[PDB]
Amino acid sequence: KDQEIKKLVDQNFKPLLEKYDVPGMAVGVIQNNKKYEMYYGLQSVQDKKAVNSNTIFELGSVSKLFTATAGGYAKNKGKISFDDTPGKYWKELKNTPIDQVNLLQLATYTSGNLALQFPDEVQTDQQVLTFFKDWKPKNPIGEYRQYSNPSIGLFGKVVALSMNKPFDQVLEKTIFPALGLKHSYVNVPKTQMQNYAFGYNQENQPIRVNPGPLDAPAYGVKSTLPDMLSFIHANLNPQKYPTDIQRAINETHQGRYQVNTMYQALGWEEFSYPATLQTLLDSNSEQIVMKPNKVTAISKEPSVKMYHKTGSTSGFGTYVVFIPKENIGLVMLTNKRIPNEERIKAAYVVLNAIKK
Ligand SMILES: *[B]([O])([O])[C]([C]N1[C]=C(C2=[C][C]=[C]C(C([O])=O)=[C]2)N=N1)[N]C(=O)[C]C1=[C][C]=[C]S1
Repeated sequence: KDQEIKKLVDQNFKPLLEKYDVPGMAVGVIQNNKKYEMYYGLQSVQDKKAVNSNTIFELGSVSKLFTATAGGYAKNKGKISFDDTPGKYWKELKNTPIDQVNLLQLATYTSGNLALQFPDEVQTDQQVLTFFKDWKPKNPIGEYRQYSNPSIGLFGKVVALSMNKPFDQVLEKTIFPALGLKHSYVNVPKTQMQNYAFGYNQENQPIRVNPGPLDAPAYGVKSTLPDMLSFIHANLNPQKYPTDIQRAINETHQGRYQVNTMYQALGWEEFSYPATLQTLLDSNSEQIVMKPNKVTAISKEPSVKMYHKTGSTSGFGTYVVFIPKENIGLVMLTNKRIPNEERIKAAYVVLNAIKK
């Protein structure tokens, strides 16, 4: 019964606040089109402001799901193609070597040579433009997955160029409204700053995300629990949404390659359902997240799929998971990072106990 969802989240999520000294947490569940919101603790320790439905959290790498979506929207408005190259859109890179990698390989982290972060050195628009002009290849393109902010960041910049709008306006004026999101931002306006949580570092000091190269497309979206539940809703039921955005969403669900049990989609990670706990943990292992791994063609096309994505900034943790054919999903938002494995497991227990 409905009356168990609250209890299961208290048993599995609530203990984490004490175990990691997390000030504030928002956990959302959606099941059979009914939304449940559970709020714990404080958005701001110093203000004694409680987490609530208005609280804005940093999504970290969960922002990549929005970037992927924006990319799917542009592929279906004819504005780009995933076999295309950066040159067609960033006039300044037309024939250089990074005008050899495709928009898909960028989005899915399999260029020869891109790490997790730009070098600290790189910051201005001209330092990014020049980091990619004097970019030179390395690995057999397409063969190796290495998870990367620059790669999908560059995908994002290009998606934005094709729609003739800077990336931030593509999300706030086009993508967010089409998803019906009311309080999701690349830049949080002044009128909403009172709702923007403090994040907290491992020294429990209050912090928020710092400006960085191509931050908006790689990790720069902020949102509320209601909005993320609406995003999960749309992923679970894109039939009700405008046809452009429906097509964008389905585009982000298509698996592109395997790295072992993990299928890489656009933004999302995909698994065969039901998946074992360990399968889901492996997607966030040092092996998968930090090191290169060789990518194989999809062999088993799972009949029933599930999808997840973890995300962090220095001050915030996020996890989102959904299973289309159970018509369920879960969103966890914290204003202190906790281990990825702890996010994945609590969600696992909750969604299996409800799978009834
Ligand atoms: B995304 O969440 O996958 C992506 C990569 N990233 C960085 C971290 C992390 C883990 C421990 C500590 C820190 C810290 O204090 O900075 C970060 N987890 N996943 N996120 C980002 O690149 C966003 C950031 C930009 C600057 C710092 S994190």
